[PDB]
Amino acid sequence: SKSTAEIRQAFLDFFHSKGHQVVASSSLVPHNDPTLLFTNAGMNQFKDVFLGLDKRNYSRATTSQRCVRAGGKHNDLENVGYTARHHTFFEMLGNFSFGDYFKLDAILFAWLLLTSEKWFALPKERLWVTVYESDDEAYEIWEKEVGIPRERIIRIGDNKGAPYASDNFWQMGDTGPCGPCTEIFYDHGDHIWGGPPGSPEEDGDRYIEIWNIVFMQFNRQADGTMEPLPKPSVDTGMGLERIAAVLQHVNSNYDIDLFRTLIQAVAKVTGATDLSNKSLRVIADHIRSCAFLIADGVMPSNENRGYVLRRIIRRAVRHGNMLGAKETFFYKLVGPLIDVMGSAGEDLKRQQAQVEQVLKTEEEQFARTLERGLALLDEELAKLSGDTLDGETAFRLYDTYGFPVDLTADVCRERNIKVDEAGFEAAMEEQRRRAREASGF
Ligand SMILES: NCC(=O)NS(=O)(=O)OC[C@H]1O[C@@H](n2cnc3c(N)ncnc32)[C@H](O)[C@@H]1O
Repeated sequence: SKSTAEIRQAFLDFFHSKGHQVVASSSLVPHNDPTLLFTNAGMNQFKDVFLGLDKRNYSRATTSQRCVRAGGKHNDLENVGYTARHHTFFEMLGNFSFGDYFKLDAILFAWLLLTSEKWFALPKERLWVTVYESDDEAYEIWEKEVGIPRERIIRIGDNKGAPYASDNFWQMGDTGPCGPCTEIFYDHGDHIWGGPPGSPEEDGDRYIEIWNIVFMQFNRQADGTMEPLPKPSVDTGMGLERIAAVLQHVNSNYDIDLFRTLIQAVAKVTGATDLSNKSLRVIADHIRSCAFLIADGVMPSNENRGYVLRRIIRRAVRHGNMLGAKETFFYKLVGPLIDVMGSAGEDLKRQQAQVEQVLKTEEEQFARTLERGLALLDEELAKLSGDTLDGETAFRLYDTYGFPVDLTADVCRERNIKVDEAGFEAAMEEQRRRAREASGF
């Protein structure tokens, strides 16, 4: 089967052969978008093109975009290690039409790449599609132009409980380009738990969302209103890791060549032997987001972007502790990461030493309180009555030991214990009030 690197290249070669300009991945950190925490989609760097505010010399493009979904609109941090399909850091394979072609050709390009004997040659019978319930045009295209049996074409409405809140209406953020979308799913087989999209068991890892094709139609305003974009356009994204899993005949993203090698490296540096422990997968995921974020300019801090980075690093270090790592380990995974990323790791390779030192320093800093804080948490959990850690304790772990509340919640979750988030926030607010009273005007 093809390597992850070969799949990345083949995707780009396909679209290039179809006249799409190959454009380099943007950074994970925007310089000119105040609404965006980290790059969460291939379309981010083309936002102004979709808005009609910018025009490129090309009207169609293709990229393999590094994305982090660990905050803001699209945040999958709490899914990591609990599913076979979710990462913080991942590559999104995309094609884009800037007032060029539209619905039919977008769908045809995707179906051709996926199912043609000349291309990925996926078994057509294992592919399912969803359309936005009101998108009769997309439904007809799949049914009559492509020829998907009706039983595998699923209509999805506003299933997220609000207008335009839907798995089939994609939004860049609370504001920005958005529109109805159609998604392609692959059935990994009945040996995996789960049902098809729209079903009660849709959330299982059996039927995996591979490729989202967005028909960009609106610019969402903060008040929730939808202003039409000047030219209906196309924004698509396919998870490189998810399509690699399909192509490499495995079911989990973590079983692709890239992650198998990386997970072996995690075992080596932590001293773990059971290659099935979920902490190995969590750490393998986390080094990707942490290392690339630092390469793209983020420094650990207690505010904004720096704090999200700090939170992920510390959670990774905590998982290393659970695995029994005896010495500083996280920075040692940068080399191994560079080795599996191919050309997509060039920005990280360029700054290897710098990224390693930032990670080493952060882990060493956290180690000043990690074990002591875990000791306290164990003490408090041992005498805890009920299923919920009190907010005062969570806040003490935060204030004294530098445990982000989500790190505390992560440890507790592994023991089926919840954290009183409201209580934590009340304690934080009480401290804010003390700070105000003491500081004065
Ligand atoms: N602009 C259009 C769009 O963004 N669409 S989409 O939000 O759906 O993401 C595009 C795709 O990237 C993959 N993907 C998304 N999130 C993750 C994640 N946390 N981990 C791994 N793969 C993911 C997934 O295969 C998916 O269909």
